[PDB]
Amino acid sequence: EVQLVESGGGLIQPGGSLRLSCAASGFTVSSNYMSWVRQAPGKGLEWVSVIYSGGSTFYADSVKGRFTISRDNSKNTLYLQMNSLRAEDTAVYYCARDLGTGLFDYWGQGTLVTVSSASTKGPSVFPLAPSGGTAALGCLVKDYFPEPVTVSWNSGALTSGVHTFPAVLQSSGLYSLSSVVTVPSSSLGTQTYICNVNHKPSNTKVDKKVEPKS
Amino acid sequence: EIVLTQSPGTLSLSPGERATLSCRASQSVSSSYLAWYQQKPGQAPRLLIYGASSRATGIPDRFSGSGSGTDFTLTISRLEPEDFAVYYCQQYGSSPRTFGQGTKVEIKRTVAAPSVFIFPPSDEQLKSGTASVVCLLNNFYPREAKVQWKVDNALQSGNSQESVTEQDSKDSTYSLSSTLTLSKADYEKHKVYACEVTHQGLSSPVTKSFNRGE
Repeated sequence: EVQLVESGGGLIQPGGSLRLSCAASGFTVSSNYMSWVRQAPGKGLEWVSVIYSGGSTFYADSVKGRFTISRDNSKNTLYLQMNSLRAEDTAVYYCARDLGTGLFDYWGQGTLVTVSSASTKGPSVFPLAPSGGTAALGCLVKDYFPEPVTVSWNSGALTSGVHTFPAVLQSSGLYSLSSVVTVPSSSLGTQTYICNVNHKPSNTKVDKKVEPKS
Repeated sequence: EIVLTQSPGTLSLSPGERATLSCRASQSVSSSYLAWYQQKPGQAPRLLIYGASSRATGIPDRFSGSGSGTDFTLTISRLEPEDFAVYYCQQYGSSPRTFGQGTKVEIKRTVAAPSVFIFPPSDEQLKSGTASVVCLLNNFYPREAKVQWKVDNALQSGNSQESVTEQDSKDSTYSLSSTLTLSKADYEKHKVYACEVTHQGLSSPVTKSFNRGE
């Protein structure tokens, strides 16, 4: 069973340097073409680098002079050294095996490399109050960094009809997220609705009650 | 850098229907140097077809490939719930290993009009110094939808950010949140704030508006 398990990815400031590792099981790294291929957030796949069985290394123009591919045979690992990082390098990376010199037949699970020049900041939680039949309410979790954020409703008691929107990166460098839910409007005054926001990178938990408005 | 162009960009088909994706190359690649890959959201790619007509190990007999020269075709004979994902074509004949820009295959539900709600900024957020007006489009299809912001019937563009949810698991619907962030002064300088939704499911564009402080 061919299994590629990747690790080492994480948050890092621009200009930094990371070392992505990919451990293999079921085949030899020294005898196979081993490639790194990344996927930008909301974009297709681009082949990053490759190491041949004979030690030959090749890189793309976008990573030439900044990335270095290597393989360790005693522990059958693949290393990708990332230097001079920029926001363009933010992506989910995959180590892959090349069968028949070009076919990426077996992949890994992927590791995330996030390059941002911010600082860790806690979120500010604001309500989105309602106002026939179905009523929509929600929470705006603004100005936090970095991802992720777990948002529940009524400490998990309310799961039907919840839509948590993906966080977008504002121009200020922090993230903004919206968590909305549709409920029976009749229960708006006779039921307490709390959105629970947990942001572990800053260890910030906010329980915000959403009560109707005028 | 032989240019692969996939067609279409997004293919809306229901389970059971026959999917036909196209990959057209700028320069001819030999028939046995085009591969078709599958990728699901949050998952690594998966080699489906090698040599443009041969199936990878494990791949059902509903996936198929054909073509030659510059034109290639990926055929899903009968669609399954599990097949709805992104698909890529890659040429690996020359040295520049290039991918296609992607082709998404998604479940077509009947055109559903978005339930449009609007959320003005709260008093806490207005005390914070900035105001973000939220516009929620709930349970609509397709994903293509236009959201316009009008401050006193004046179209504001370039200061609002959109966020789209993943396709729902049951009804295959979308939810969109458009956040218009503006200063407290610019918020209090006007009265009428409107979100205008232009969608294929709406015979007439729907305007959800509010008046500041009412």
